[PDB]
Amino acid sequence: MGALIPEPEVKIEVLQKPFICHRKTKGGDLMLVHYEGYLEKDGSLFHSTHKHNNGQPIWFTLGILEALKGWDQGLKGMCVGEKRKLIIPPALGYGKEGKGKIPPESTLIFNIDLLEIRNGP
Repeated sequence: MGALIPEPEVKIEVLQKPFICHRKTKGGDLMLVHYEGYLEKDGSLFHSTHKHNNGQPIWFTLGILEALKGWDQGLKGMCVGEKRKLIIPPALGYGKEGKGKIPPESTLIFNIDLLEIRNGP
């Protein structure tokens, strides 16, 4: 019974949220983020800015399917200084194909810290 199968959806946990919030992310915003990505099955790290990007954060454009679908679903309405944990099912991650350090059908965990927001083009 297909009718009882829900659409894949990210679980969002807010790990840290500052008292201050001047601005929340919206579609087209540039987000400066640190992240750590883990495999849910064993908790092992597969990619992080800290380890795989020489300790440097990266820019991500929200809401244009620039990266994982789960990122677009999980990073809206976020303020600078906020840290979220996303549990991303494979259909919103790397799917049946997987990639590189990610096997097919992997559930993923991302801890993502928002450092800065800028206007997008």
